[PDB]
Parts: sequence; C-alpha cells; structure tokens
Amino acid sequence: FTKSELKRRRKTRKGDGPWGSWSSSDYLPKKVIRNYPGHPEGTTALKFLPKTGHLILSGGNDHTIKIWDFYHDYECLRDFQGHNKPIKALRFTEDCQSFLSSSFDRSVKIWDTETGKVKTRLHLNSTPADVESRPTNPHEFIVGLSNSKILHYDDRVSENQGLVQTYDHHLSSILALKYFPDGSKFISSSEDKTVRIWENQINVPIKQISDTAQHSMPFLNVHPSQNYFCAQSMDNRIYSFSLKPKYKRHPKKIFKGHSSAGYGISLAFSGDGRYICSGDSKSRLFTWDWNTSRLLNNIKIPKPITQVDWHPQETSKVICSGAAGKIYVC
Amino acid sequence: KISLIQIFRAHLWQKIHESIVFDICQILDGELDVLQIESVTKETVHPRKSYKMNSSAADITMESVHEWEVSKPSLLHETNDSFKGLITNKMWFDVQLRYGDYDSHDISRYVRAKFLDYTTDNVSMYPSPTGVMIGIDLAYNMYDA
Amino acid sequence: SRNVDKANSVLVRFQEQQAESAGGYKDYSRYQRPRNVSKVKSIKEANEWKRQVSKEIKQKSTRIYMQIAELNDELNNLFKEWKRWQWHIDH
Amino acid sequence: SWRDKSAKVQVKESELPSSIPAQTGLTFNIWYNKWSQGFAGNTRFVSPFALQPQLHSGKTRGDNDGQLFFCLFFAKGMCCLGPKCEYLHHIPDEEDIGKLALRTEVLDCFGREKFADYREDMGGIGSFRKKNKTLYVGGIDGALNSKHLKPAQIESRIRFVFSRLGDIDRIRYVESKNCGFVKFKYQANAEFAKEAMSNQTLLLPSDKEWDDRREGTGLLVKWANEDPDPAAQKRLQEELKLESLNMMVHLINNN
Amino acid sequence: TTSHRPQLEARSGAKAAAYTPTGIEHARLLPGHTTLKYRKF
Amino acid sequence: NLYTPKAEMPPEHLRKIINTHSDMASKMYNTDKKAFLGALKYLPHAILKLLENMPHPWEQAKEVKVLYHTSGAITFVNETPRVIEPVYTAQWSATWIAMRREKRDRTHFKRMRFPPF
Amino acid sequence: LLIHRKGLTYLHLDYNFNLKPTKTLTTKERKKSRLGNSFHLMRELLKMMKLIVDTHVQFRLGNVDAFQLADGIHYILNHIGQLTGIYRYKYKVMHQIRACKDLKHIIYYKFNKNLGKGPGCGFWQPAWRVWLNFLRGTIPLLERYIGNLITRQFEGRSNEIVKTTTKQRLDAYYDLELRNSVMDDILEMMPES
Amino acid sequence: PRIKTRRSKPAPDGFEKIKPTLTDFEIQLRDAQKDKSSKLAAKSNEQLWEIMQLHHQRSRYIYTLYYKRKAISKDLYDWLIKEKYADKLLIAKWRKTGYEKLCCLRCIQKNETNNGSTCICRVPRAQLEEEARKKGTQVSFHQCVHCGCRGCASTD
Amino acid sequence: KIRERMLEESKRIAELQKRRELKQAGINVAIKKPKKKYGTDIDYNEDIVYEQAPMPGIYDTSTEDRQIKKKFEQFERKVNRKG
Amino acid sequence: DILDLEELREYQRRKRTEYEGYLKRNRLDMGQWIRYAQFEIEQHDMRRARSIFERALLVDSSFIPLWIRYIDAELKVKCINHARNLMNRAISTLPRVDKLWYK
Amino acid sequence: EPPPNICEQCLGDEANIRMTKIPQGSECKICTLPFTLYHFKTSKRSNNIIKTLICVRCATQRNICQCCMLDSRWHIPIQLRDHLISLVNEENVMTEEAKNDMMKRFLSLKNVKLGGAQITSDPSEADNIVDKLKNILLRVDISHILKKLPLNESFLKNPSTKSFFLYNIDASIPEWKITDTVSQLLGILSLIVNHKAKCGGLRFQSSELGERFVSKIRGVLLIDRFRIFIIPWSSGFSAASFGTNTAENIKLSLSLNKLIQLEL
Amino acid sequence: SERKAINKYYPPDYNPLEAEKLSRKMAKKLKTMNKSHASIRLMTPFSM
Ligand SMILES: O=P(O)(O)O[C@H]1[C@H](OP(=O)(O)O)[C@@H](OP(=O)(O)O)[C@H](OP(=O)(O)O)[C@@H](OP(=O)(O)O)[C@H]1OP(=O)(O)O
Ligand SMILES: [Zn+2]
Ligand SMILES: [Zn+2]
Ligand SMILES: [Zn+2]
Ligand SMILES: [Zn+2]
Ligand SMILES: [Zn+2]
Ligand SMILES: [Zn+2]
Repeated sequence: FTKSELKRRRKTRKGDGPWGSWSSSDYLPKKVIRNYPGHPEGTTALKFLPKTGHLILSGGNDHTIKIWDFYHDYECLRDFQGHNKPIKALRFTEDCQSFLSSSFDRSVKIWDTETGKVKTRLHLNSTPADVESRPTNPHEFIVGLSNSKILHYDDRVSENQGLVQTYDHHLSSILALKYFPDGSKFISSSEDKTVRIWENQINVPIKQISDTAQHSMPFLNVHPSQNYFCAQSMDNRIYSFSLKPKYKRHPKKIFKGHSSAGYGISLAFSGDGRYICSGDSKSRLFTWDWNTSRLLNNIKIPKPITQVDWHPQETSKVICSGAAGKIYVC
Repeated sequence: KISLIQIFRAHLWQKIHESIVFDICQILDGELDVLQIESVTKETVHPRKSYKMNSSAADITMESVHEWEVSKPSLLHETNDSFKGLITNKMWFDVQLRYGDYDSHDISRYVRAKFLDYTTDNVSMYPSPTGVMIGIDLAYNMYDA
Repeated sequence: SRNVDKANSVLVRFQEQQAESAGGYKDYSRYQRPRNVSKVKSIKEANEWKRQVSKEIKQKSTRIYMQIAELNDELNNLFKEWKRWQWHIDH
Repeated sequence: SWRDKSAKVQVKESELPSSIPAQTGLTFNIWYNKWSQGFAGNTRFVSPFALQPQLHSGKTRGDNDGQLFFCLFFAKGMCCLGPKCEYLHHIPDEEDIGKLALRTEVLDCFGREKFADYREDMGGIGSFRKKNKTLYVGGIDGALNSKHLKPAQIESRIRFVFSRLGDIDRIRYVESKNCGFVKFKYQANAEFAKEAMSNQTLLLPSDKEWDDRREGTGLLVKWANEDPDPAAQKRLQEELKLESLNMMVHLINNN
Repeated sequence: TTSHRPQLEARSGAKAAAYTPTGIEHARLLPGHTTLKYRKF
Repeated sequence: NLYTPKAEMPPEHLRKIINTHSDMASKMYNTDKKAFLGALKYLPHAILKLLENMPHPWEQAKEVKVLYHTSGAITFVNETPRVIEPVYTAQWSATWIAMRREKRDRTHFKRMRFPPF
Repeated sequence: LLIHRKGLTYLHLDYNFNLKPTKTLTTKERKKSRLGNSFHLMRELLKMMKLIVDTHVQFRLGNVDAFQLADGIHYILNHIGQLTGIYRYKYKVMHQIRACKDLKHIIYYKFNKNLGKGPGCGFWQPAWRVWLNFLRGTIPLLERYIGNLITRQFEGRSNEIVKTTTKQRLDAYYDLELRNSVMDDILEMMPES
Repeated sequence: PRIKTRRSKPAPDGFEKIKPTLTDFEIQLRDAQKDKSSKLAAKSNEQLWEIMQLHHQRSRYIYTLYYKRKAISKDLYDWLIKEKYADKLLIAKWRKTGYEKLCCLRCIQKNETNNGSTCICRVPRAQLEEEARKKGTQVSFHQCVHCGCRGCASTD
Repeated sequence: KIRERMLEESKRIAELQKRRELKQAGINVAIKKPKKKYGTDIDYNEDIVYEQAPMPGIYDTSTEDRQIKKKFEQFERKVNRKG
Repeated sequence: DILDLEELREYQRRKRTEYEGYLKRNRLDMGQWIRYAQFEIEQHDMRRARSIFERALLVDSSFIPLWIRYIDAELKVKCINHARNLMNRAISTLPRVDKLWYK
Repeated sequence: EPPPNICEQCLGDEANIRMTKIPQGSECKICTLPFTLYHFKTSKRSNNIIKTLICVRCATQRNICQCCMLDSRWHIPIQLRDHLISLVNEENVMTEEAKNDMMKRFLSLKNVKLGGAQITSDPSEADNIVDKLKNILLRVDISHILKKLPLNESFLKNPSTKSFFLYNIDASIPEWKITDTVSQLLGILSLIVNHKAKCGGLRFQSSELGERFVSKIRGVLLIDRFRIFIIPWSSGFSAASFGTNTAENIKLSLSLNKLIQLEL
Repeated sequence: SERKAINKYYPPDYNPLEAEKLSRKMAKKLKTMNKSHASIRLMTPFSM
C-alpha cells in the first residue's frame, strides 16, 4: 500500500480514534341500563367528576373530547375540538373547574371544564402517557413520558414553560402515575419492570418495588380506604400494595381471571370500598370482592373494554367503554 | 444469660419503655394549659429504639402555643438554672433505659453524657435543638433527667 | 430440646411467613390439610394438596403389608379424600 | 434464505429474565445460585421464549469468523447479541453438518462436550457412545395446559413444530403412554431441536388457553431409549449392516 | 458382642500408595534441620 | 524474553470491577467465585499492607499504589511507608503538642462510637 | 462465599463481621456448621480492619474532626480486647493486648501531665506498631490455616489419615502389638500350620 | 483525578479555559463506573472497554493541546500530570515513533502475553487482511479483549 | 437387628407383591433400585464389579466358552418365561 | 419365590451386595469367598464365578480347598480345558502339594 | 509419562502446532481420574479450541485418538469398528464399558487392550482384517376412512390438486427421502407419513407446484426401487386420515396391502 | 455456631411483637404444633 492509500483507508473507519470500526453496515352490578353515543372510532379514556359524579367526561379516537350528563337528559353538554391525535389520558383537577388532557400529538392541554378554554398548553419532545395533579393544589400537575422522564409543572410558573422539576430514576417509558389522596407523595410505573414512590418535588424515590418474576404494570389506582393502592400488571393479574410507610405488598390480594396483556386496561373501585372491577380484551367486564379477592361476576357487554370507572355515591353503578365506542352503564 | 432473659422474657424491656413513655405523655396532657403546650405527640418510634444503645430519637415531641424560655442543660434536681438564656417553640422528651452494674450506676452522669453526646452529632438525632432526656436504671432502680 | 420445637420456634415460623409472602414458598407438609375441599380455589394449591394425599397413601400402603383392618379403613378413607380433590379440580 | 439477511435480535438485554430462580427455600445461596433451607415447589416452568426459524435466522459474526457451533440461546429463542453473536443463528443444514463431521463424535452442535453415560433422567447433552438421533417428547399434557385434545391432533402439533427444526426420519405418537418420538436425519438436528423445544408449549395463538400459556410446565424433551419394537430392531440391524458395508469400501480403498 | 472385635490383619500400606497426596500443609512437615551433618571421614 | 514495567491502569477500571461483582448470581461468575475463595489465604497480607500505610494525623488523604486481581477478588496496597526518622519524630512531636493543646482547650471532647456504622 | 459453598445459609455474617445464626439450629446443623479457628481469626482481623477504615470514613464524611479521628484510632488499637474478641481463637494475642495496655499507661502519664482526665489522647503510633508486628507473624500461620481449609473445600479430605500414638490410644495399640507378637510366635512354632 | 486537598497547589492560568471539556470527561467516567448489572460476560467486558476508551480520550485531549497545538503552558501540563488528569506513561508512548496512536499500555506488555507477543490490535490492518486473503477468509479479529480497540497501528 | 431385618424384608415383599398385582392389572411398573448411601456407591448388577479374568493357559477354551454362553442365555430365557 | 427375570435381578443384587459387603469388611474368610462363588454358580453365571475364585486366590493363593473348589467347579460344568489351564497353574504355583498333582 | 495420542486429522496440516500442557488439569471422560490435559488450535486465528477429553491409558486401551475418540489407525468410531471386526471373526468381540465409577477407575488401570483394539493396534492384524473384508465385499373404523382416502379416483392431467395421497410406503423409507425425491422432480411441500399405516399425505404450497408434480411420473413414485404409489387427494387431509390409534393404523396398513396386491 | 450462642440474627424489618402475632396465627395450622402428645425419653419406673 502507498501512503496515500493508507490515508484514504484511515478515513473509511467509522470513528475518529482507535475504537473506530471497519465493519460493513451503514354492591354487586347485575345488568346494563343504558349506553351513550361515544367516539365512533373508539373511546380511550373516561372519568366521572371527582367529588360528585353528575357528569361523565370522555375522550378517545377522532381526536376529540366530550362531556355528558348522568341525569335528566343523558346528552352531551359540550365538545372540545383542540386535538390532532387520539386522546391518551384525561384527568379532572381536584377542584372541579378544570381538567387535564394529553394526546399522542406530544401536546398536554389543560381545559376549563365549564367554558372550554385552554388555560395553557405544553409541547413535548416525547409522547406523554399519563397526567396527574395534586389533591392539595389544582395549579400543580405532573406528566409521565416515553423517554423515561417525569416532568413536573405548576401553571402559575412561567420560567422554562413552568417545568419546576424533573425525575430521572427509570430506565424506560413511564406507563402510569398516581398521587396519594393526601397529595404529598406520588407513585409511578414504567416499561422498565419496576414501580417507585416519590416525595413531591424531590429527585429521589423513597421506595422501589421489584421482584425476580415481576411483569410491567401499565395502570395504577388507590383503594378508597387509602391504606392501600393497586395496579394492573401484564401477568393477567391485578396486584395490591400498602400505602402505609412500610410500602410492602399484601400477600393474598391477587386478582386473576381477566385477559389484560397487550392492552392498557383500567381498574376501578366501589365507593363503599368493598368491591373492585376491571375490563377485558374479549369484553368480559370482570368484578371481584375486595375483602377476600373472591370472584364476583363478569358481564358479556357488547371487543376490548379498556376503560372502566365507578361513581363516588351511586352504589352498584359502573361505566365502561373501549374500541366499540359506545359508553355502557350498569 | 438464661437468668436475665428469664427476667426480661416476653419483651419486658420494650414494655417498660412504652409504659413510661405513655405515663409521661399522659401526665403532660393533664398540664397542657399550665405549661402553654399546643400539642403533645407520642412518636411512632422504630421498635428497636428501646434497646438501641448507641443512637436515639424523640419519644414525645411537644409544641408551644407561644415560645418557651429555656435554660441551658441541667439535671432534674439542680435548682438555680435560669431560663433567660435561650428561646424555643419545640421540645422533645427522650426516655432511656439502662441496666447498670457496679462500675456504673450513677444514672445522672449517664443521662448527662448521653445528652451531650447525642445532641452534638454532625447529623441531628432529634426534631429540635432543645429537650430533656429522662433516664431509668433497671438494675439499681434509679431515675434522673 | 429436639428438631420439632426448634422448627416451631418464633423465628422459623416468621421466616416461613415471610417466605410465603415474599416468594410464594410454602412447604405444604408442615400444614394441616383442609378437611373440606371446596374452600380451596386455586388449581395450583388444590393440586398440591392432592399431591399431599398421594404421598400420604403411599406411606400408609407401605405399612399395610387390628393392623390390617384399621389401616385398610384409613386407606380407603384417604382414597375418598383423593376422589374429592380430583373432583374439585375437575369442577 | 437465511443468508440473505442479518440475524434479528430475539430479546433485548433489558428484557432478559433474572438469573435468580423461582423460590423453593428460605434463603438464596450466593454460591450455588439456588435456594437453601427447604425444598418445596416445582423447578420446571414454561419458557417465555420460542424460536421462530424463518423470522429469526440470519447471518452473524460466526459466519464471518468461520464458526462451527450454533447458538444455544438462538435455539432457546432468547439470544441477546443478534447479529453480533459469535455463534451461528440458523437451523443446522447438511453444509454445517459436514463442517461439524469431525467434532460431532465428542461434541454437541452447540459445542458442549458429550458424556460417557446418559443421565438416569435421559436428559442433558447425550452420550459419545450411542450417536442417538431420536428425541422422547413428554410432558405433553402440561405443554397444552391440560387441554383435552385428540391424539391425531397432538401428533399434528408435534409434526408442525419439530419439522421446522430439521430433516426428519420418523414421527410417532403413542396414545397409551401419551408421548411422542421424533427421529432426525442427522444427530445435530436432534441436538438442536431438543434445546429448541425443551420447556415449550404446544399451544397455538388460535387456542382459548393461549393467554395463560405460561402457568404450567412445558414440553419435556429428552433422548429416546432403544425402540423395543421388533420391526424397529430389525430395521436398526439392516441399517447397521448397510453402514458397515459402506465403511468396508473406505477401509479397502485406503489400504 | 460383634462391634467389638480383634485385629485379624492390619491395613496394608499398599492401599495408601495407590493414590496421590492432596496438598495439605502439615506443620510437622514444614522445613527444619535442612542440612545433613557428616562424619570426619 | 524482554521485560517492561507493569502498566498502571485507570482507577475507574478497578472501581468498576468491584462494582460489578456485587451480587454474582449469573453463571459467568463461577471462576470469579473460585478466585475469591482462593484469595482468602492472602487477606492477612493485604490487611498488613493496608494498615501499614495508614494515614498519619497530619495528612488528609493518602493516595497509595495498589495491586489488584482483574476478577476483583483482592486489592493489595503495593508500597512501603518509608520515612525520614528525624522528620518523622518532628512530625509526631508537633502532633503530640497539638493534641495536648487541644485536650486542654476543648471544653468537651466528644469521642466516637464503636462500631461507627 | 465460603459460608454459602458449605451450605450454611442459616448463618448470617454482618457488615461488621459478626457471625450470627438466623435460627435455632438442629444438632446436625450445629455439627455441620462448626467453623474453626482459621475462619474466625480471619473474620476478626477483618473486623479490626473494618473498625479502623470506618473511623477514617467518618473523618472523610466530615462527621468527626481530625482530633476525634486520632483519639478514635488510639481507642480502637487499645480496646481490641473489648471490640473484637480475637483472643477466643488465638489466646496468644493477649501479649499484644497487654503490650497495648502498658503502652497506654506510659503514654497517658506522659501525655496527661497537667491536663487531667478525659478523652483526647491520639498518639496511636506505638499500639499501631504492636498490631503490625503481630500481623507479621500471623501471615504465615493464617496462610497455612486458610490454605488447608480451602484445599479441603476444593480437593476434599485425604483418604488415609494415619492417627498417631497419643496417650488416649496407647493401651489399645499396646494390646494390638502384644496380640500380634503372641500370634506370630505360636503360629511359627506349631507343626501343623 | 487526584482529589483536591491541602496537599495540592492551585491550578495555573488556563485551566479554567479547558475545564468544561475535562468536566464532561469526568461526567462520562462517573456514568461508566456504576453497577449496570450486565448478565453476559461479553457485555460486561464491553463496559470496561468503555472506561479504557474514556481514559485514552482525555489523555489525548491534554496530549494534543500541549505537544501539538502548543496551546498549554508547561506549568499547566505539569499540573495536569501531577493531579493525574492525563496518563503520564501513555503520553510517553505517544511521543515515540511507531506508537503515535497507541490505545493503552497493556496492549504492548509483551511479558504477559501467552506467546510473548503484542496484542493483535497493534498489527496493521492491511497485514491481517492479506493474511486472511492468503488463507482465503475474512478477518476474524474485531475487538481485542483488553480494551476493545479495533486497531491502533500508526498507519491506521 | 433381627427385628429390623424382618421389617426390611416385609417392605421388600410389599414392593414385590404390589408390582405383581400391577403386572396382573397390566400396568408394568419397574422395581426401584436401592438409594446410594454415598456418591460412589456400587450397583453389583451393572458390572462384574472387580473382574479378574483367568490368566490364559496353553489349552484352547473357545468351544466350551461358546457352550457356556449358550447355557447362560438358555437359563435367562427360561427364568423369563417360567419364573 | 421368584416369578420374573427382573425379580431375579433384584434377588441377585441383594445377595451380591450382602456377600461383597462381608468380603469387603473381612476378606480373609475363605469359606465366605467359596460360598459366594457357589452362589454365582447357582446363577449359571460362570464369568462371575470365575472372577470370584480368582479374587479369592489373590487374597490367599496357598489355601488348597479353594483351588480344589475352583477346579471341581470348572469340571462340574464340563469346562475341561479351563480346568486343564487351572490345574497346570495350580501345580505350577504349588508343586510340592501332592493333592493338586493327584487331582 | 507417555506422550499424547492425537491423530493427524485433529492436528491439521500446518507445519507447526503450539500445544498447552496442564498436569492434572482435567478429569477423564471414561475413567473420572485426573490426567495431563493437552489443548491446541489448528492455527493461531482459528476460533475453536481442541482439547484431549480422555487420558492416554484409556486411549491406548481402546486404540483411539484422545481428541475425537475415533480409531487411531482406521479413523472410525468404536461401535462400527468392533462390529466390522465381528463380521470377520465368528466369535464376537465388543468394548465392554464400566457403568459403576469404581469399576471405571479399576478398569482403566489394567494394561490390557479391549474389544477390537488389539486387532487394530498392530499393522499385521489390521491389514489381515481389511484383506478379509475385501472378500466380504466381493461376496376397526377402516370401512369409514376408506371413503375419506381417495382410493376410488386416479392420477390425471385435468384436475387441479394441491394435495395427494401416498401408499405402498415401505417402512424402511425415511420421511426425508420422500420430500427429497419430490424436490428433485420439481427442481426446488408439507408431508405426513405414518409408517404404521404404510401410507401418507403430501400437501403443496400452491396449485402450480402440485400441477408441476403431477406433470412428472393411479401414479407411482420411486425411492430406491420401492414403488410408492400416488393418488390426487382433492379432499384435504390431516394426521387423523390414517387412524386415531396404533391398531387402526395397522388395520389400515393391512387393508391397503391387500388392495395393492389386488391392483398389481 | 456454638451451642451457647448469645445472639441470633433478626432481619432489619423484624418487629418482635408483630412477629409473635403472625407466628400465633400460623401456629393454629401447623401439624406438629397441634398433635396430641409430646415425645420424651424416660426410664421405666417399675418392673412391668
Ligand atoms: O484501665 P486503664 O488502662 O488504667 O485505663 C482506664 C481508662 O480506660 P478504660 O477502662 O478502657 O475506660 C482510661 O480511659 P480511656 O483509655 O478509655 O480513654 C483512663 O484514662 P483517662 O481518664 O482518660 O485519663 C484511666 O484513668 P487513669 O487511672 O488516670 O490512667 C483508667 O484507669 P483506671 O481504671 O485505673 O481509672
Ligand atoms: Zn446468538
Ligand atoms: Zn489498540
Ligand atoms: Zn489497548
Ligand atoms: Zn489491543
Ligand atoms: Zn481415563
Ligand atoms: Zn482425532
């Protein structure tokens, strides 16, 4: 080889040092009562108003959000047209005047509940997968993302688009978040096979949840007695954990029988505490007793029912929906 | 070993500590307005605390309605301690049990040393810079603070 | 003291409890078998109780070869129990 | 062909299963990587992973390095390294059997050293004395999650899955014993298919049971004993005589 | 009594010769008196 | 045939090796486990070398040359604490005077607790 | 790892090198787990080194200042007898402990002249020398001890342990040799063989 | 590097202008230190190769700045050597003919190789290529075990 | 000890008779070999345990060797079918 | 007693384990050796019987009833040439014993 | 201490081989006793590392290579070697291998060759064996499923059929030979054969492949002069076609046999 | 460990009072805690 040829050969290496490569490549529910005409292409999120459930909030495909009354007319009060992609999550702030919305457009928007006005809008570098807000403060919210970060925001803050803090101890996409009902601590789950509890506005997790056989947990919720919380693991079983400062799992509180895997199926609780519910990919609306994890029933409601929610005062009443679009009420 | 675990069988050490803590808390409740106390809180202390002999925490934590005038540290039966030095709104009571021996049964020296040691660590053991440590010697049946 | 009251010490029992909580481990031979089968809901744990009945009838049948009458009585009773376990997991 | 594409990464490094096995005792032994203080509960479990030969096969570093041996974890359907693997990511074929033909007497196609005696279990790598081409297929009830299935249906399942993994001489299913026997053309394909199908399910995505396939114990794939059938024995004697006569040609022509 | 027996033959040292040492360092086999004396002649 | 001196590695390399051998559950660590048990006979030597090089009261942070096995099994301090005897005597005499003065002046000398952790 | 290879997972080793059983042990467990003086000497030397290292760690965290560090090192080296328990497995270390006590006496009564009582004496160099010179002669002993132990772990135990004639075996071996002597004489003189 | 202490003298002028680059090298090494808990032996070796690369690269930064760009005073270079931001003895190799792009010192430690040879990464790539061609194969050498170097002959 | 021997033979005959019953029922269970007390323990049926063949003398033994082989295999078939 | 070949194998395992244990614990009981060899002749396994007689001779080659038993055992099963080799060996090792010559 | 016994086919063709000796480095695969391990590579840049698996005294006892356990004269495995010799000798010889570990240790130390080894360990005997070898080479629901089987119909040009029925399959035939001969005819295929049934079914990927198959010569297919007969099977088949149990398959085989004997 | 060991290892989370309460709940289900007799070694008190 000539020196010029050796010079050209050096330039072909994929890297500017010795490590550059030469490689080639370059109570009990019984029966359905009514159904609302939800999103024709499919409902992806549902929520009752938090303290009193007189209204049902809905979001799904067709890039739209809608709100329905639960009494006297059973009709949509108003729509919200400001999204370009399907709704991922919806969350009423703890003072009912506003709700948070996230979509696959990488945009998180907070809407005025009664007027339908965008209080503020956030544009993100990654797809948000959950939105949540403090029980003690309606102005404070949190956003989990696909890039394993958790962004923290207070809408009164203008600096850095209101980003008050960021959390980092997660090796993959965040899948769900939940505040404690006191709102001083919050919980988050990830694509990485672990869950963490965090002090609010502190970048250190106070506890880690891991086991040699733990599956990922795409949804998480709190039992109304608030001594315990719960999550829907991809093992086709739901699990429950203590909110007490030991934060350990409780052994016999396993909830099996439902086809969950590959879908973001929701889980919900009766307002009296004593009963719990989940969807299914083949439309069996499952229910269980919370006191002993005993099975209750399933209803073959008219397809994956990804969303379920239970009224804070209407005993034995529950709503569900999914890709079928229609929003069924028992 | 057999004789002393026979005496302290069925967790008697922790029982003694809990009962004395409750007794001091329950009599501080009866003087709450007298001493201008906003609240008396029995603390949820770690179970090994009663026999954690190299470290400590507050057993009772106590709030002020309006701030107290407190002395520099002094023994329970010293008389001339003057309150003008220092001011605080939070205080704690720490109950320490010991089992003495012939070399060491001066409980007053024990509480003084343990107080001045624990209150002057780089990392603070207690929820306030001011408080009282109470000591009980079980072998010799003595008390001081 | 003997092996039995060492194994039934508080520390060993607590470690058993922690192991059945933390990893699902349970040596079923330690524990009294349910008299009524229908109160058992998992197919896994019902089959494990069935295995306990199986090893019990094996050990009894090793001693069958008053003696024959009483052990035959207990043997067929345990076969009745085994039938009930098989029935339960089959329904 | 597998030669037309670079090998797929089967499982990501973060998706690999934990090394600590399921708990069967009170304390984890850091030396033995096993549980001590009691022994209760079964150690068998269904594999989370399965090979998909047309999808996962492809070229690797091993093809460029002149490698002989196949990837153990490719067969298990859980290779982390994909195209950066030193070992071959494809089903063994007559070319590679020919390349292995020297080492094959004492080594597995995975390059593992053979033993003198089989395990009492008849599991494991196999014997350098026997040159066995036949796999016993047990645990078929657990591989179907105890689903009731007709015998010819079971045979059709076994026929499908094992025929992806090599050229086959015979498959037979025995209803009374509830077990199958698969014989390959080459011992290398029997070696490969054993590790590929060990602890797997026979269930389909079409089955109603598919969403709980992980719960039981999978297929129990072992070396077969000698067939006691007299027809098979005289067939074995005939092929032994034929192999002997073919070898006489080589000895005579060399000397 | 049959556990309690006399010695009919002693164990042969030929058995110990049949396999190799296993590397245990005994204290009495450490070096010592490492030089031989010799007589005047 | 030919000799060259032992290469000195980055300290982060050793630090990483000690970090990775935390749990050792994988099959890749069998040979490392055996090396760990074989290292056990050389621990009193390593303990002597460590304590021999202990920092004296007048120095904050003593950097020491070390020899370590690439399995992470054991780390020896590979140096001798050579000192100039009249200087060492003067250093310890200054330390002696300072400690005397501090015991005099410090109103309350708070001793450590043992074990510290 | 040595504990776990021997299967003694029912014993736990603290991070301050105390060995404690996790449960009340069976007699077979007690016999099987009866670790010897080699392990224990190794463990207690690690414990001593751990104490020293932990004081330096406390200094470097800023929790105690330099004078407290000096006094702490001096206290450890003087109070090995109370902190470490190493005498239980090698009682000849009492010479080191006694030497440290004597050194403490002479050091204190040079140091505390016109100062009075209380902690603060950090002149730890003599006791430090005592323990280093102990480690000098402890290295070959523990190397032999631990080597034989680990050799037993990997290679196993020798098949052909020849018991010596100690005074517990003296009478039995006398009987065996006398019996063989009588038998040799009588079987030689008998005509019929 | 060596931790700042009363033992150490303050940095000469110009250390502030190079500090951002050194701090990012520090950041990368702090990340690389940690127990990522790799399961495989191969990927565990790759993580040590990362550290060796970072060590090389920071030493190359200081080396090029002082010896080639001449943007650095002798005092500042001596300070960086003394506080061990840079590998003294590897820089000493880069000054020699035929070693201008050496990866690390272990790869030329002949007295510990099985055959008494250097590491294979010091062979020029053309020589390995023509040996492989004469044998009739591709080149089997990708990365050497010591540091992951893919070839550091000065021609390459 | 004789009581223990009685109990051991009782358990052996238990296994034997159970195996015979199951053989009459057409489910052919194999007899369980004894458990090895130590890892190197011997099964004396698998090998002639320490075979010391007779040293070959001047006389040819071949004809009576094949006769003995005939006798042994005849006995084996006989015990298989007649018991 | 024994109805099946597998049952014969069980019986033979038990008896062989018994005899081998006793001859391990005390090899010098020549009568025990002789009756173990007799057991294997009863099993018609002449290879095992020959091996046991050979091992017994290795324990003690001077004991004349053991030689006579082995020779007679070979002759009883019509193995005349084996017996011829054996007797020639017998006189070759013990030429001064009249009984072997007469046999 | 004897030298290693390694064959030329293990060592390769390079002029020089570096080899690493390790005393007591390995435990022998045959006898479990420790031995001096040798290991080498055929060239410096070959990526597979070859090692002695058996000790030298086990290897000389068997007359085999320590690295591949083929016969060190004839380069064939022990079973085939002892079988070959036992065709030339009337009185059989075979390598009797110990099963108990103490017998494995015991057997390895006696210095006597085993099986066919002595007959191959000197040139005179081995040459005599091959000279003699040259002389050797010089010298019940059947009544239902028989309407599911296509036996009433024939091999034809016009009907497009993707599936076929195979019968008169000799049990000697492996499945792969059938697939291979169809592959030869098509110039390249799901096959079921039940050998207890002596029949089977063949299913093609698409109709043009089946049409190309029927384009080449009820029909017949040849496997080493076994005349497999073939019929187009328009009704799709599965494994159930040949019977649900072993007895049904055997009964079907006898039925097909008498049908073949009528057809011939 | 020796016969006369002073200390046993307790896990860091071990509360003795909760442990005893849990072990009491467990004791009602263990076989050998509920069998009707205790095995003992004794001498025959009289000729029988
Ligand atoms: O038993 P000793 O070796 O003699 O040492 C005893 C103490 O050690 P410990 O028993 O371990 O506590 C020691 O304190 P420490 O070394 O712990 O700091 C005291 O020194 P100082 O008060 O600080 O000056 C001694 O007082 P003097 O008598 O003035 O030397 C005391 O002696 P005593 O037992 O006769 O009273
Ligand atoms: Zn791979
Ligand atoms: Zn390099
Ligand atoms: Zn390098
Ligand atoms: Zn290199
Ligand atoms: Zn061998
Ligand atoms: Zn070879």
